[PDB]
Amino acid sequence: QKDAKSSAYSSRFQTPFRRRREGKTDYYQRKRLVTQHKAKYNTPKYRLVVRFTNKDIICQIISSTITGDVVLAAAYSHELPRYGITHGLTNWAAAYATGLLIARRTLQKLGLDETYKGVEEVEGEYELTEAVEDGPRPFKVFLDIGLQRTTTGARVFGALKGASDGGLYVPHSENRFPGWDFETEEIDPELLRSYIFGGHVSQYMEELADDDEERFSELFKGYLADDIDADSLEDIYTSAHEAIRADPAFKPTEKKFTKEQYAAESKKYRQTKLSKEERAARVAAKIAALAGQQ
Amino acid sequence: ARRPARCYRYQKNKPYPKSRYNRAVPDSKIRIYDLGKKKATVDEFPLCVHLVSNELEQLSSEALEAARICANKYMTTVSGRDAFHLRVRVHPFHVLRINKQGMRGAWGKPHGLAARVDIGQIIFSVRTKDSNKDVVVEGLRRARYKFPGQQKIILSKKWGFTNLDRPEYLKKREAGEVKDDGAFVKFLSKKGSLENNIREFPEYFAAQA
Amino acid sequence: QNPMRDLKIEKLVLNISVGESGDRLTRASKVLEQLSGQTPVQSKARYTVRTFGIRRNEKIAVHVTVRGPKAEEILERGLKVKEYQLRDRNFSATGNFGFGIDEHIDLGIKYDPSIGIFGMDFYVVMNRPGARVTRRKRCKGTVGNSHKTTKEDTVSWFKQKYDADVLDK
Amino acid sequence: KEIVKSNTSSKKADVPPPSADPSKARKNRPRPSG
Amino acid sequence: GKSHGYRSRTRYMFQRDFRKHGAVHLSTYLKVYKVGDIVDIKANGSIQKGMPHKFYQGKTGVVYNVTKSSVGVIINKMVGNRYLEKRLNLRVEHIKHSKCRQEFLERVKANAAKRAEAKAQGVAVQLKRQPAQPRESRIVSTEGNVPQTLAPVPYETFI
RNA sequence: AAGCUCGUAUCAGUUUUAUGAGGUAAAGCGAAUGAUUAGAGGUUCCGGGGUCGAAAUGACCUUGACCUAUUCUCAAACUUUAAAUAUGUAAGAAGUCCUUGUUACUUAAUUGAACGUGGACAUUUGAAUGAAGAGCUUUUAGUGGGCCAUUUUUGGUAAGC
RNA sequence: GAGAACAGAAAUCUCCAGUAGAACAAAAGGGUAAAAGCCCCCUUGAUUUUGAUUUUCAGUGUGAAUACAAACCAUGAAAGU
RNA sequence: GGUUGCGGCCAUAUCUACCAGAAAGCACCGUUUCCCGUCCGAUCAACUGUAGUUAAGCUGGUAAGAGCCUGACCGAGUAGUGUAGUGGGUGACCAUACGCGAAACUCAGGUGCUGCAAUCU
Ligand SMILES: NC[C@H]1O[C@H](O[C@H]2[C@H](O[C@@H]3O[C@H](CO)[C@@H](O)[C@H](N)[C@H]3O)[C@@H](O)[C@H](N)C[C@@H]2N)[C@H](N)[C@@H](O)[C@@H]1O
Ligand SMILES: [Mg+2]
Ligand SMILES: [Mg+2]
Ligand SMILES: [Mg+2]
Ligand SMILES: [Mg+2]
Ligand SMILES: [Mg+2]
Ligand SMILES: [Mg+2]
Ligand SMILES: [Mg+2]
Ligand SMILES: [Mg+2]
Ligand SMILES: [Mg+2]
Ligand SMILES: [Mg+2]
Ligand SMILES: [Mg+2]
Ligand SMILES: [Mg+2]
Ligand SMILES: [Mg+2]
Ligand SMILES: [Mg+2]
Ligand SMILES: [Mg+2]
Ligand SMILES: [Mg+2]
Ligand SMILES: [Mg+2]
Ligand SMILES: [Mg+2]
Ligand SMILES: [Mg+2]
Ligand SMILES: [Mg+2]
Ligand SMILES: [Mg+2]
Ligand SMILES: [Mg+2]
Ligand SMILES: [Mg+2]
Ligand SMILES: [Mg+2]
Ligand SMILES: [Mg+2]
Ligand SMILES: [Mg+2]
Ligand SMILES: [Mg+2]
Ligand SMILES: [Mg+2]
Ligand SMILES: [Mg+2]
Ligand SMILES: [Mg+2]
Ligand SMILES: [Mg+2]
Ligand SMILES: [Mg+2]
Ligand SMILES: [Mg+2]
Repeated sequence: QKDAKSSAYSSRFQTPFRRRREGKTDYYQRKRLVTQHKAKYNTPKYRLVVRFTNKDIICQIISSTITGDVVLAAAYSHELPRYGITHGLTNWAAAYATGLLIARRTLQKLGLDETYKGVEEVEGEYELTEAVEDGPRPFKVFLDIGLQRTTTGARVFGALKGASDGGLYVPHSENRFPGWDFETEEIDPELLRSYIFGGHVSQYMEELADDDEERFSELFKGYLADDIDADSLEDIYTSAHEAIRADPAFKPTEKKFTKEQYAAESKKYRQTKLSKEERAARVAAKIAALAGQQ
Repeated sequence: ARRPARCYRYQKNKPYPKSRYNRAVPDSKIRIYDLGKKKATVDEFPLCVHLVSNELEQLSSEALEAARICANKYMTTVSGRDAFHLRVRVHPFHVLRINKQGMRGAWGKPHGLAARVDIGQIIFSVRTKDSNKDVVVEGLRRARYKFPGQQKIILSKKWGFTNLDRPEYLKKREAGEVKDDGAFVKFLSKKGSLENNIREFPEYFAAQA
Repeated sequence: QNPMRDLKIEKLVLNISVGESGDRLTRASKVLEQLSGQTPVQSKARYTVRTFGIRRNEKIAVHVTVRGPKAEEILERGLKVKEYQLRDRNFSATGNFGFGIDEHIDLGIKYDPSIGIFGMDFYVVMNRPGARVTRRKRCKGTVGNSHKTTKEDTVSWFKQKYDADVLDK
Repeated sequence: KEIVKSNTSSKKADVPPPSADPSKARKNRPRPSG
Repeated sequence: GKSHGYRSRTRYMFQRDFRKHGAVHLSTYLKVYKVGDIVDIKANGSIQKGMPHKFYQGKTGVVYNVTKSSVGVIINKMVGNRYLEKRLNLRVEHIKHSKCRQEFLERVKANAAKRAEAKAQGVAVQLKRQPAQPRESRIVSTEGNVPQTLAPVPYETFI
């Protein structure tokens, strides 16, 4: 294509890591996350993996091994209809909810859930969950942004607040939470609390329903069909925090068919590739039409 | 100046070519390495004779030039300016030094060049038609007297300047596996993309015979 | 095989390359502000050339980037100035294209003799839906061969709408 | 108020680029006549 | 004047291998090191801190300490007519576990288990390797293989 | 020189096995860097001169430059590959396995990390060879112009340099 | 490479390619691509205490360097550095 | 078996061209009140999952494809080398003895493997 990469160029090309090629994995960040103090020997560094697809939220607790990464427990936003959120799966309150579920789900299966209650109050105030005296120390987990920007008020820190208010120790600071004012040099907990329950989404339903009925009909069409009122948003999340902290345990999907049935179908749409002998036919055949006139 | 060539005859030193470290070296006294009909087609000149070195030594760039001229002259005058292709197979990339107070700090400034030659390495090469063997031989034979040490003149089973002792070449010639390049040829590959291989060697395929 | 992929403008960047610092620069800067309705951005001289009278790091020029409908409206005003006639060069082999006018008053913009008269470079870049595949941080990728705005493609799109002419060739 | 564009290049020397020199111009070039 | 620096003459020694450059893969950070381990010191030129001096490149020794990013290693260096004990502080990118011990440990397991299956059956042990013994008497046949006799070859020029 | 502690104890200018390090020799240049001969094809609206056509932004003509695919020849301060000889470590009782004590370190955690009690396994006591013993201390002479041979090798035309 | 008034070889604006052919004060060599390079924000770990270790080595000094311990700081969302 | 999040080894995974992709996922995609960032809501931020599409990304297949990987009595026991001689040769240098033993070349084969969790007619 006039760029025409020479045989010599290709030969002296060194490939980046696979995950660097596909551009998923930052290995400058991953070296610093995973690396364990070596006088602490086999003690794992536990990451809080938060990721955002377009339609879903991924929250994973992850440790590392030479043979592979190993996840302790996982929580997705698509589980949230079980606890009462049927909408806004990619919004902030969803992250806070998903962060709380993974906070609760893990330390439950860790036997640390009863101790280290978490907050349960939710005024949106900055605190770590600090260790019990004469008792186990809180489960420590470190925030893994991935390739996400660090911006003040980014959804990923909604996951952070959810998990820290969930009782896990996930050290952090205020300034990337909504409500932090540079000039004021402080966090206003009001606005932060608002975002935990979706105050920013609800005020939009009201100003939109008032100013534009049609545009409002389009974005919130699911809310009109579900008879969900604008200011009822706080009760959907408040009550979801109940059921989540009530039943953190992960229930898997009901799994129509089986892994075997899926496989006998899900890709037999795979193109099976040719044998060497079939290839000698294709060569000798492709001869014919060009041998052909010439 | 030009101290005798007895002094630099033997390879006593690590190769010391013109480099970023060594500059201010003189020009080679041999420039032209191809003479005769140099654009003649590979088929023109089947017969290949070599001037081969039987020693391990350094040849001066001055003596390359002297013997180059020496061969070319007897070739053109006898058999004609177009009857042969003379290619010097050796290049003077090695720098001699002269000291030119005391032995104090005696490192040399560059005195001239020479070409490092090995046992059996080829120095001169000529291709002609078979009818001209005698003449080329006497050309090289006349040019041996310009070189130090012993060099042998070898009739080479091979086609021209290529490779592939003449029977083997002839099989590819009436094949279609031979495409004439400038002064040289390219050989049909069974490796590269089948598309441009058929356009590159239309005579082989196709029609294939 | 032609569903989404329509064609559109990525951005239109208006560029007045002034050639000096001071009054003239901030003046011609005002023109792009008062035109783009955005606030413009200044470029620094990459190096000193004495024949041009410019010193390195001195601010030569100002440009501005426009996107969306507002760009599509400023482009129209430019094409009027050229009378909807561009030339077959004029067009990047990568699909982009542009032109230039003199004396900016030739589209809107009354006069203000104290503000003055300046030409500008019009350059507009074409892309399709999916151009954030190459612009996004995560999973950056390269647009396929199909897609991939070409010069043949966007010359035809330039004749199809705007009802205008290619030239020469 | 005053925005300035960032320059990604690494070269800090105040020197012409490699392409600058009087060679490669033309005779013609524009040949303005009247 | 003469030049002997700390990195003097390491041009090729500390070069990184052809087409293996840049970032250090994570396995080297996940290895775990215990006092008394045997390690292979090969410096990594992309990591300048915790770097062995060129002498110890290729040398193998025991780790006497374990710290945050590094291990102390013990090497015996000969200076004069005796060896002197050296203690090295090296970052975990310059270090690897010796595979030589690893064969030995695996043979002690194998040796212990051989001695057990022998003592359970009350039979002879012989756990010490013998070197290759000369060979044993064979009868090679001629069926299918008739000795194909060979001759030296005339001189020929191929040029 | 004087001994001292002990004694098959451990030792070794050696091999064997296992496992590391190395960038010399050679090799390479239609593989990177740098040099080097020759023709061929293609591009130049993005060079010098065209002997037609006043037109010159026009076909056609030479010679540059670049591109592609080839060809002759190179490297102490080049290189993908890469020996030989040299070289590091290991071949157990100071080992291995079971059980379960200690701690202010460390872990979310009775987890780990160290150092232990008690129990098990000595035939070949975990390659070869040798070993005429091994280990250890004090104290002090003389010397600190060297030279030669083989091979490696630097300066020099070279030298009994 | 291909494009855009003045605009030229060389001003400034796109897009496309681009394994580093750049830059990292300086000699050269190594090293580095979501950086070790370019730009920006915040800083003073160029700080405190005394030990151990590597290179030259007599295993003296010196210069330089490496990893901790004990403080007090920086920075970041944090692991970390 | 597909697909996704986090990975291990880091081209058998890359490069070029052309095809193909059911279901889920992923994406592209719609929006600008709010936090947030811009010359520019392109990037970065936030909202909806609604109005659209597999066009691209992505995944697989195709190529006497470029590169990369592997194997061989392919070259070659060649080049280079440790050891020996009161071996040859004016010398250059070479042959023999006991050992070690390459690279290019040629041919042939291959074109990611896999770990944790989730999910899919
Ligand atoms: N290019 C020609 C090469 O020929 C020899 O190699 C021969 C080789 O020489 C040996 O080289 C070794 C080097 O130390 C040693 O074993 C002996 N000195 C020697 O007898 C002979 O034992 C072989 N029989 C033949 C081989 N051509 C030379 N050794 C090389 O230096 C020479 O450059
Ligand atoms: Mg190129
Ligand atoms: Mg090629
Ligand atoms: Mg980061
Ligand atoms: Mg902080
Ligand atoms: Mg010499
Ligand atoms: Mg002679
Ligand atoms: Mg800059
Ligand atoms: Mg020196
Ligand atoms: Mg190496
Ligand atoms: Mg290696
Ligand atoms: Mg440092
Ligand atoms: Mg060599
Ligand atoms: Mg090679
Ligand atoms: Mg070649
Ligand atoms: Mg030509
Ligand atoms: Mg011409
Ligand atoms: Mg190899
Ligand atoms: Mg190989
Ligand atoms: Mg003395
Ligand atoms: Mg004296
Ligand atoms: Mg004498
Ligand atoms: Mg230009
Ligand atoms: Mg690009
Ligand atoms: Mg950075
Ligand atoms: Mg320091
Ligand atoms: Mg807005
Ligand atoms: Mg948008
Ligand atoms: Mg966004
Ligand atoms: Mg498709
Ligand atoms: Mg292939
Ligand atoms: Mg000898
Ligand atoms: Mg032999
Ligand atoms: Mg592939």
